[PDB]
Amino acid sequence: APKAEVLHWWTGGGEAKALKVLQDEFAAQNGVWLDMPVSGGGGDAAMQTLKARIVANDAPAAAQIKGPTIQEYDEEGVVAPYNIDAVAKKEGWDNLLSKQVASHMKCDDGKAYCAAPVNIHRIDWIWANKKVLDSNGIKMPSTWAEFNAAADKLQANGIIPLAHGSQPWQDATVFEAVALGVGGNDFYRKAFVDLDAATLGGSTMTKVFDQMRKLKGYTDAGSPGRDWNVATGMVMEGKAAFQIMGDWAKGEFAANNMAPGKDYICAPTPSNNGYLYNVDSFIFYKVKGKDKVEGQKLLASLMMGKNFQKVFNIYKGSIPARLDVSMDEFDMCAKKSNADLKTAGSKGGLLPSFAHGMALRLAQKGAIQDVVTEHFNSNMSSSDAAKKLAAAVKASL
Ligand SMILES: OC[C@H]1O[C@@H](O)[C@H](O)[C@@H](O)[C@H]1O
Repeated sequence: APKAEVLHWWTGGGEAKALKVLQDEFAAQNGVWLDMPVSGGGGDAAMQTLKARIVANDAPAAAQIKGPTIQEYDEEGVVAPYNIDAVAKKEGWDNLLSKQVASHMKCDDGKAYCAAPVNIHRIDWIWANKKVLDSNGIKMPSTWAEFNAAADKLQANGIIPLAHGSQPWQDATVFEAVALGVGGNDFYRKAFVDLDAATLGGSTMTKVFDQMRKLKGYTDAGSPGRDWNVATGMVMEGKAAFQIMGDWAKGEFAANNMAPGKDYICAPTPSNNGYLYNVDSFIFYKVKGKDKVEGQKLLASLMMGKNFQKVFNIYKGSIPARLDVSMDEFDMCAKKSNADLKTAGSKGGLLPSFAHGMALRLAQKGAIQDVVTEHFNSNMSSSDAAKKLAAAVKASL
């Protein structure tokens, strides 16, 4: 009987509802799922539990993982042999995924698939409670200046403008979206892809921290330590106007029967045809036993299934990684995501989220998040923040 231990951080809400599609498909194929959930938004907690399980030679069969962390484990030598690469080849994953997604999924210097992608999340979203914006005569903002004007108006009317939880990854999520709009595509690429010292520490970055300082004043006293899905719930219930968060938030809206255009408004954060992508993927470790290897090969195949990725993503709030899945049954926000992905692609605006593990190894992600969260939760000047950011990145290299 095919078996797999699966380590992930999808422990409630729209996340669990989407995961259930995969768990149900696996059991239907007589697969035995050993659940290994590790609660913690953005997966930093999962990454700590995973790391300790590997260093202890107790690798799970499959683990939720992002981008360069895949290759980091590969370089450890804990992944090969690449038993799922045979699945990938037979099914022609190379013609079903974008060059960029495909490259993320490979081990052995780009030669063998060792992880399966299920989706593409987008980071650069604003979610708004529609009755709140209508009640206050506010149009969904398209610029930070429109957002700040709207936030002042809502605050003066006694409404929390921005529902947010201040945890390091969650502060970084807002930050990266802000950076893309305040600085632009090349700036974002230079800072978080190239790690250009001048760009990190310079005047455009200062302006990013200026906008972070504004956003802090729009949050509420319960923010520190708050989980992201609590913040989404605040918008859902009209206890706050806005949330700036990836489209896993749309998993919550959908799971509570709210619809874009009727109960809430989804609009990208300001950018110049930018798109910040995030691919949930599962790596398959070197594991002992033929039943576990059959588990891995079965999971890989299911995760890349055509119908699966349609259904999973409708619930999850993301769009399919698979290039040939019909977007037709998806909502307005997912279609905007798909469209903007194609549009950003051609303009050089399609960029990896760093806060969600696609741009950078965890060491570089950690270094940045820690400075961002320190600025956000203190009275640090924007200049000082940018100087500290550049230095922490530099020291992390
Ligand atoms: O925890 C909130 C989100 O964290 C992301 O990094 C992950 O890719 C999403 O699937 C969702 O789980």
